[PDB]
Amino acid sequence: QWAIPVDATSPVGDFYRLIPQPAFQWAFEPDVFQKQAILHLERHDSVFVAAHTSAGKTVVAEYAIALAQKHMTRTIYTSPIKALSNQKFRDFRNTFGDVGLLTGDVQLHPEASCLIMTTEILRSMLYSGSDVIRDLEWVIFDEVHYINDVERGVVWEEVLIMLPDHVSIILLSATVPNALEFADWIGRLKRRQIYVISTVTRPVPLEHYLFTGNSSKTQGELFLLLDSRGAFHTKGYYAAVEAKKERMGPAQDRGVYLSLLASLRTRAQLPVVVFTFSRGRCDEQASGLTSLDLTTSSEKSEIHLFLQRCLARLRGSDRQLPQVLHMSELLNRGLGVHHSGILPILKEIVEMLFSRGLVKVLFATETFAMGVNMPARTVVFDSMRKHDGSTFRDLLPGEYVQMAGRAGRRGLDPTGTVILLCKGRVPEMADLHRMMMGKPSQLQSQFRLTYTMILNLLRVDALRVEDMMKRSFSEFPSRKDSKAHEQALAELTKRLGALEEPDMTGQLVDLPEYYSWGEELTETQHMIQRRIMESVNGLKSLSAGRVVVVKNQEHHNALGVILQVSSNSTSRVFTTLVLCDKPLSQDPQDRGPATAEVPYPDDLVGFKLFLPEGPCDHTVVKLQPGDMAAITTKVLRVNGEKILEDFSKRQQPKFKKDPPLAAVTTAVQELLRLAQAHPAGPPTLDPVNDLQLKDMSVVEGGLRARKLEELIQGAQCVHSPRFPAQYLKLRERMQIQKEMERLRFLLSDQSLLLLPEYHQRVEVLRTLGYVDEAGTVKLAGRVACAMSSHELLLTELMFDNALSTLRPEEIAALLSGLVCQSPGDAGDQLPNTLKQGIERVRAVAKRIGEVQVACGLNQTVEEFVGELNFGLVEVVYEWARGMPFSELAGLSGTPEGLVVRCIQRLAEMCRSLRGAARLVGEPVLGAKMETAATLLRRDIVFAASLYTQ
RNA sequence: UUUUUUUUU
Repeated sequence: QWAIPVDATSPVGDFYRLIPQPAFQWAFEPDVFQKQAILHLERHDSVFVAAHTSAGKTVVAEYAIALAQKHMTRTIYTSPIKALSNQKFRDFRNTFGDVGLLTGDVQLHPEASCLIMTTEILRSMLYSGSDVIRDLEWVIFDEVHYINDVERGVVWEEVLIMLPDHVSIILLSATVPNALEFADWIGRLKRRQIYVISTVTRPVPLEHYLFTGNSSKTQGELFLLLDSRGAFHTKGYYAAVEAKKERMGPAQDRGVYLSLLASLRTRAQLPVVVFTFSRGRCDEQASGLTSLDLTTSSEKSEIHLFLQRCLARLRGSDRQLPQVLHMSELLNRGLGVHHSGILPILKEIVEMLFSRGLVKVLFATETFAMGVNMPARTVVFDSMRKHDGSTFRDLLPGEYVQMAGRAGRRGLDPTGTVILLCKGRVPEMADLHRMMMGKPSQLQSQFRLTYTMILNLLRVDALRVEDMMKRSFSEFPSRKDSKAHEQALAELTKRLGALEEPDMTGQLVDLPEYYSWGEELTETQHMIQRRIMESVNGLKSLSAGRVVVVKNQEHHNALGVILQVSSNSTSRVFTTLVLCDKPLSQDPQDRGPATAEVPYPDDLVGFKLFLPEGPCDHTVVKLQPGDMAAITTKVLRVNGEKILEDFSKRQQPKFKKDPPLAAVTTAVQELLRLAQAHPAGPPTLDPVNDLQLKDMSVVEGGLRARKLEELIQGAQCVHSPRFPAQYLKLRERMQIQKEMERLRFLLSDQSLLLLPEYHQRVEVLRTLGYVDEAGTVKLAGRVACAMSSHELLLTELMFDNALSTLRPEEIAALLSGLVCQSPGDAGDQLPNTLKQGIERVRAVAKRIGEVQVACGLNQTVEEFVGELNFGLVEVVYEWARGMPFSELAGLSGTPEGLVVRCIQRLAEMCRSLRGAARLVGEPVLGAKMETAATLLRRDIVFAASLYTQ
């Protein structure tokens, strides 16, 4: 089975009869699904929790560590966000003993038994041994719905395969629908059974209101469009639209926010989290608001004392700059901002002052929605559309669920209200329906090949790269029933030894090739037949007065004339009068499966016109497009309406004995004479030479058919006495051979979709000097292995003598072009040396893109070289001399958070280069970069975290 | 006009 879907609610009745000494004891009672998850964690199973609220999963995520600390063993807790894995660090150090943390720069206590890591580091310490993996029991994958990401979903699937069998896995999730085809994949990729627990109905449910502006001075009206019972209320939506109708940027929005906070302050719904969707819009209304003073005296005193004790670590001028003062003023009134263009010390101050209720309004953004939990009372949105990938799209359902989920608090309020704040135009409830309710999202797999995996797998001998592709989740549906495919192959290989070898010497010489001619020609006509009904020109021909040949299990190439064409052009049902033999029977028991009709030449040229052996009766059948063998050229102007008013009238069981109508008799006699008048079927309405079409495929098909008919009309096998038996036996073996071939291909190695891209990348890799022939890593490959990003470009640049001959205060500016991810530009007040190094680096990028595009890869040289985005070179060059921050702030118009982030991101390459400069043997760039690194990190750019020390 | 991660030796 490999995946056990344990029932969420039914099984557990006795949680304390067994397990009477829980490894951890809370201050309240764990509910049913957490009881079941702990019940399965007791027996050393591997649960897959899928819950809503972040505080329901960490009861398991710390009971597993209480068990880990009880046994002296070790556990690795992995979270994707670098800032989310610090408050967890604080809570695990406060709750019990030693918990080490490892991130891009922090290495706090790398010897504990709760190392907290980002998965991109565990993927880096799986390629080597690292001697920690010998001691694990549990690996708590925290947020496992980042597989659906496009730029990091490959890490979780590179990790989940290489993990050995003895290491148990815990997968916390966010209630995705398709949990049973993923836990089954992990269950049968390893050989352990996996239990799935999924919950709904988070406590303290939430009412989704809608606030539309009116009488912005005091009046606030809230319309209910969703309730505690899931019932959609359209009445509120309608009320909103009329409310917008009677009335029919910053000065109005200020009154909108003062009306919202005026109707909110009258009640106790104070701790309100506004979600804005752009940092300029986020700080604009916070600047323009400018008078609330929502804070009393004692909380003002506590805020002031706390804020100076926390800020007084850093030096003097560094605590007096515009943002710090402005933010302190806002906090003094009780207002905060939490966007991504602010210093991390202020994101941290706002979050640590929001978890104790000393701030009342937060103009947060999605980073607060993901990186922390800290539940608040009332969440208010600000818009419906965001700008993700330059398409300025509408917000999709999965996100909304999370922010709405952090609306209710736990036992400090009855429920939680989520207020949407549509202001510009009507809410357009139609898309609100599928966004605000809807199955959250499936679980995809964004697997792709990078150079790092290829190098770190060629480096090792016992692992092959196609192994990783076969074990990949994007191959799971294909490779699901692999044991059944191989068993079918192995049990039909036995069957192959069975059939006798026939003798074709003489009259049977061309029997196999003839066989081939029979199938393909037939297939061709069907393709041509498809090219007949799919055409718009057939759609003009398809009308009353059309005779067709009908071919299905009931009618065997019986000639019919269509009475009418259905008005519904989707399901083409044709009421058509077709001649058939008068039924000389009423009992289905004499009818049985008969001999498989061998194709004779008389059967393979056109359609053998059936001549009824009995009297010429009629039927009127409701025909499909696929049941008609041919569209005949004849135009019989018969009037369908009277024939319908006669057949449908007569088809009363009581009216089966009506006298025939003249139109029916005339149609039957004319059809019968036409049946006699063509020896094997009249010519069809030619697709090209009669319908005036120009598709090449139909012309090749028609000429191939003509050549095959001429060839088939001379076969010698048709005259042999034992033609049918040997022939049918050959048919059976040929089908078995074809299905075996397809079966082996599906089990073969060419099935992998990305294999040609693997070959092309390997070839381009070997064209540079990184891998010898027959796939053995060379020295440049081993250099490019241990690199963070852009390994190829960095190692090629390092090996060449471009950078070697520059100043240490200039190499930082040269490397600043790889990291900024910001709108870029050139400079004016720059030395000459930087100004020629930029063309050299860009020329190297052009060379790399030209060797990339000259191998088979599809990435144009311009799109590859456009990743090089200089424009922080001057700022980093001035910063890495001793120049203080204020001049940097003045210099140019970019928010000082996206600059400080770039500076640590640069200090992590002038530290990931210590590993390659010490391995190639070039100790003078190492001795310049180990200076250029210690001269760049001195102050609030690299200020230590608050809840770290 | 979003967010975003890549230890040690």
